[PDB]
Amino acid sequence: KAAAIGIDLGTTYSCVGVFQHGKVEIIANDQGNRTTPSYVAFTDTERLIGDAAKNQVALNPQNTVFDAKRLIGRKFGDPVVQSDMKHWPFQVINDGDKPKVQVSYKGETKAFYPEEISSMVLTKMKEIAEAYLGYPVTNAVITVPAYFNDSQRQATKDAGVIAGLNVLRIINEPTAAAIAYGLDRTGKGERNVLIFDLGGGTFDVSILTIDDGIFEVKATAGDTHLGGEDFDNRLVNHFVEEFKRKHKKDISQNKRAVRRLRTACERAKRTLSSSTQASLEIDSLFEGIDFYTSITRARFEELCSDLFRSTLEPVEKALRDAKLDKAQIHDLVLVGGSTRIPKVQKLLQDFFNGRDLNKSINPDEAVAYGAAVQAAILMG
Ligand SMILES: Nc1ncnc2c1ncn2[C@@H]1O[C@H](COP(=O)(O)OP(=O)(O)O)[C@@H](O)[C@H]1O
Ligand SMILES: [Cl-]
Ligand SMILES: [K+]
Repeated sequence: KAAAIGIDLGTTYSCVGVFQHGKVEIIANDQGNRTTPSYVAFTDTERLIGDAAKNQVALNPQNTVFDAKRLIGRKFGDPVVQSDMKHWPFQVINDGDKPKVQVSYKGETKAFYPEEISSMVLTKMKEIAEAYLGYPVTNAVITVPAYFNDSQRQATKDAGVIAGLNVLRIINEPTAAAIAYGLDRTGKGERNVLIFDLGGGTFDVSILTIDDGIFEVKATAGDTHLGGEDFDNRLVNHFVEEFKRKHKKDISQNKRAVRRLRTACERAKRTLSSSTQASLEIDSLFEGIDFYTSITRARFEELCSDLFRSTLEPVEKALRDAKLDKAQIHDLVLVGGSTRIPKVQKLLQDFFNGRDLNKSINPDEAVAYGAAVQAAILMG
């Protein structure tokens, strides 16, 4: 009787939807946000999840955990883990070749498996859904990247079970986005679909063939370390330089000032997707000095031009691997918040010689939307 939910357990943001009464609704959290940071923070007094966790990241970098999706289902000695560890402010330890994130909580050293951290994010998403529906939720579909292996899939399912969910199915992110657009509904005959997923930390291109509702992954490409965070970073460096020029002071070694500037850059970037200019207004950025400035859409595009253009070669690669021409792609689907950037849409559309882009569902919601459809299907 309770509706089942669909959860996009994102690298940087998660999203939850529900299909009922003939339609999907993506559910807003307590702050009114339709996506929620995949962040968990531990303090002297509480555990914070989502917006509350991300909103104190500058204050508490050692104990604010993110990127758990990069660890989940991996062994400590996995080269990906050993590489990624070098760039996180939190500690990762080895418990019998399994990674654990080590933090301080309520004055004590504690360590958590990645699936435990992800379970906390999942608990938040479940609670968001429950506040909207007015009752406890017990069934969910959760999504994962197409490239996830059996261990990563099981660890993700385990995160759900820890969160108190019966996991109806673990399905691929690109498949979920296809389902969102009802591309699973055609009968006999192949339909080739390209999913272009540029999120906060990763870029995934998937080519799917759908034939009578059956999905085959034909090709995957991309970069697991290219996303919106890199665009924020280009803005950060730009403004660090601007602050140096205006005040003859370098803020780069002040972790707090840099992180606060980063937050302000992410906000301005979002504004630039719908406006041609954005203002930044940081109070007491550095040594009580305020930073009140502006950024145009064109300047932002300039600062990121190589990164935006770099998304096209993985499309070329995926097409080659799938042995398909551009014209053989029936549908182009935008996934990931970064695909809201007008210049990114232009690049992809131009590459496809003027083709329609499927973008009527907010790209940062498409995966949750499809997961919610599938959850309702599996419930019957
Ligand atoms: N309107 C927007 N314009 C540009 N970038 C956006 C916009 N909305 C969200 N983003 C970016 O999307 C990225 C997050 O992508 P999302 O699809 O929510 O999940 P994930 O990062 O988990 O793949 C972040 O870099 C965020 O700043
Ligand atoms: Cl262009
Ligand atoms: K996401």
